[PDB]
Amino acid sequence: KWCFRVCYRGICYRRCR
Repeated sequence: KWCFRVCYRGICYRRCR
């Protein structure tokens, strides 16, 4: 269970599965 959320001007998405 690896949860890593990040938002950048070039890439904005969240990962939590």
